[PDB]
Amino acid sequence: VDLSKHPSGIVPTLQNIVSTVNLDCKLDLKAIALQARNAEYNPKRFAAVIMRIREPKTTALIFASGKMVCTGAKSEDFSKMAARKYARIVQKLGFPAKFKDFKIQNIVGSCDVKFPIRLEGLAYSHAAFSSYEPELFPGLIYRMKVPKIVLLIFVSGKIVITGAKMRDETYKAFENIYPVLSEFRKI
DNA sequence: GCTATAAAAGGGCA
DNA sequence: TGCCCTTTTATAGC
Repeated sequence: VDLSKHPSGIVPTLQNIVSTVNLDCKLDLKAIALQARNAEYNPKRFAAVIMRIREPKTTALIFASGKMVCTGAKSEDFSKMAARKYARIVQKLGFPAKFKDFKIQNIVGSCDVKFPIRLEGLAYSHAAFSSYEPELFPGLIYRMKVPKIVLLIFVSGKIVITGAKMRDETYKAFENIYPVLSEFRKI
């Protein structure tokens, strides 16, 4: 790992990317669910057609408005690439599908500092950013202000970082928290 | 399973 | 007017 960009020497692994794009045309969801083999639509439950492709492994939520949500990709590039594949399927189904305003909405990453954490102590010292009700959920919820990112910290040293729109925010949030986890290493 | 977290889309309903 | 709901993903205890 480049110790210069990642001083901790640990790089969070990207696990999930959520993006949206505007197909810029109205869609007939019922016609889409009928023609598209790997597409499901239950309006009474959710007003979108749920469609999936194997590569990049992702799930799309396609709306009558032409707007679309892409989930599951492991990278921003994989997410765009997946979103484009769905736009072409929709095009080939007979709709004038474009690719307007593609935007990465959320990036989810995770890593392991490989040492256990004293969550109770970190929670106490960082109370204005922490939420820890172990009887509820075993992880401490750390709502970082700069960058405005949320981290789920576990006793095992495993960390989830979410809410970023740029991978650098994910990286910086982790670099910020790293000395704090060290400060609260369970001995 | 399911507790929790972020985020987007849009229909239903209080 | 505005929350829930659906989907995804890591994490870990119920």
